[PDB]
Amino acid sequence: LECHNQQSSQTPTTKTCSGETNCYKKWWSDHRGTIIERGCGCPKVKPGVNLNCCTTDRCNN
Repeated sequence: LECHNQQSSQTPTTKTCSGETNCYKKWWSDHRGTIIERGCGCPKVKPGVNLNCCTTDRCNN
């Protein structure tokens, strides 16, 4: 499984997961706007964070 792992609006990058069967994208806003974190797995998040856990290559851009 290949998942995006770049932050926010950075040029996209991916990593090849080593066991995981989800990718994730998590996002919320601060005083500057939207922050995005991306990687392998499907983590628990703090309430009020937006989360996508998806199951296909590069699904979390």
